[PDB]
Amino acid sequence: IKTVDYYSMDGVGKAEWIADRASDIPVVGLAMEKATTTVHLAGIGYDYGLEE
Amino acid sequence: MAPYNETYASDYAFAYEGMVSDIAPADIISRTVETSAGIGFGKIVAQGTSDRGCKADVSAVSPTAPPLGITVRSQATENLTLDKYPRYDGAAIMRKGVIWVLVTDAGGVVAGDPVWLKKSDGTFSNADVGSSGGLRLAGCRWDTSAANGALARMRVDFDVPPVAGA
Repeated sequence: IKTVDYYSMDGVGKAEWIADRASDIPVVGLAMEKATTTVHLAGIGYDYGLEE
Repeated sequence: MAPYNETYASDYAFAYEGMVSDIAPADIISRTVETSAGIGFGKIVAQGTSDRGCKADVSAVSPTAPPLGITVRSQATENLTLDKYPRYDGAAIMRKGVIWVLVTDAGGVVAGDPVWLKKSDGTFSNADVGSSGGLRLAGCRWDTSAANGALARMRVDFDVPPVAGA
């Protein structure tokens, strides 16, 4: 495989003082996010001669 | 069975101090009253210091600091102040509809007139006072012919910047 990625989320809002038939009423909202890492390759091995 | 203040009127009156007249649009805005005493119903208000408050003192409004709007008649207001919004209360400011207000002019007003605010007291009139003490609410107009000290309905739009008049 080549990368490993993965997911999160958060929300945001605010409440307020309102009265007496007004249209002012506050609202909330949401979001999400993704993040990444990588994966690499390495190695070791041996050798010898015919008379070793 | 209270018959005091009986005047045997010919027919019904027109409206009260700050009542609105139905129409589809209206910006009604919730603010918090900042003055120590209350604020009357059909009155102009300025921008408070609490980032959502309002004051009844409009003696320092300018084109750079325009007035905020006009309060409306709520009819559910704590019954300790007769017809006012008490301190620390939702104010219900209006800035788009048509509202009944009180006339303060010698000769009265007619259908289509400019609306001039007297910064000293905060009263509406037809023409400028003449000593750098009046503003013109640029987007505003009357809708009724009325005499001095009577109720007239006016159409209001507070997004248009005011005009200073010396």
